[PDB]
Amino acid sequence: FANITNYYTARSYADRELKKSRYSRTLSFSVPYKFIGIEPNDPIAFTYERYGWKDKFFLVDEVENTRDGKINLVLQEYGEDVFINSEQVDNSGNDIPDISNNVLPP
Amino acid sequence: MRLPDPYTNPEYPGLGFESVNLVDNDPMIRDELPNGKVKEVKISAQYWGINISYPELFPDEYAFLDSRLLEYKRTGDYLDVLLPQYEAFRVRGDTKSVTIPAGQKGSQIILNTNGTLTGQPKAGDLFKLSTHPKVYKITNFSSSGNVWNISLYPDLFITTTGSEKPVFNGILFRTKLMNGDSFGSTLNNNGTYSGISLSLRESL
Repeated sequence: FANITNYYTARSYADRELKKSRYSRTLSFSVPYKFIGIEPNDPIAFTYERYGWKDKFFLVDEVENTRDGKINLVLQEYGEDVFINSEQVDNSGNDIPDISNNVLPP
Repeated sequence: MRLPDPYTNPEYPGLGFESVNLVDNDPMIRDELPNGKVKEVKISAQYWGINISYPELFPDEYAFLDSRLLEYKRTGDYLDVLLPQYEAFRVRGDTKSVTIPAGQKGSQIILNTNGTLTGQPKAGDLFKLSTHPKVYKITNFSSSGNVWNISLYPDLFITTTGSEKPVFNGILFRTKLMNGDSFGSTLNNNGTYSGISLSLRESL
C-alpha cells in the first residue's frame, strides 16, 4: 500500500482483498436497449433457474454500449462477507522509533 | 428527365415496361430475444426500388433508349419513372388553394381541402408533396368535412412549412440508375439488342 499509512486501515484493506480473492468467477451476457444505465461496480442479482442460482450477487465489471441498442456486460462475482470487517488487535506497543544516527551524550 | 415510355414515345413500342418491380427497401435492425419477443430498430431511410425489364429491342428503339440513358449519365440528372398502374385519377381540382398546417413531422398529413377538390383518395394510392421528391403511399384516409387525414407509409421526410401542396396525380419517381457502372447490351446476329435491364433506386 502506497497511500495508506494507518496500520489498522491497511490491515482491514488487506483482509478485504483476501476475502475478495475467494470469489474468482466472471459472467458475460448481453441485454437489450432496456436496462440502459448500467455502469461498472453496480449491484446486480442474477437468477438462472437451470443452475442453483436465485438472486446471486454480482458487480458489473465491463459494460459496452452499441448504437443499435444492445448492451454487452461482464459481471464479477462478489459476496456479502467481503464488506464485513473482522475484529483485530492493537499493534500500539510494537513501534520502533529510529533513535539512532546521532551521537549519544555522556 | 423522363425515362422513355410508350406514353410520350409510342412509336417505340419496345420501350414499354415488360415487368416492373416496386421494391420496398426499409432496412431495420431486427433482434429476436429468447423470450419469444421480436424487436426491431429503424434508423436509415426507406427508398422505393424500381426494376425494369425489356424485350428484344430493334436498332431504333435501342438507339433512342441508349441516347436518353447516355444523356442522363452525361448531365448527371435524375431519371423520372412513371408507373401506369398508379395513374388512376381520383382527386381532381386545384392543389394551390389547399392548405397544409405546418409542423407535421410524423407519419400523417392533416390538410384542409377548403372544398376545392372533388373525389377522395383511395388507400394504397401514391401521394407526394410539391416541395419534396419523396413518394408516399396512402395507407389510410379519413375525411371529416373538408379536413382530410391522409396516412403515409414512409415517415415524413420533411417537416411541413405550410407552403407544401399535395400532389395526387402525375407522380414521378426521382430515381437514379443503379448498375450503371457495368451497363451493356449484346447485339445478336439478327439485328436486335437483348439483355437490357434498368435497376433504378429512388434518390430523393
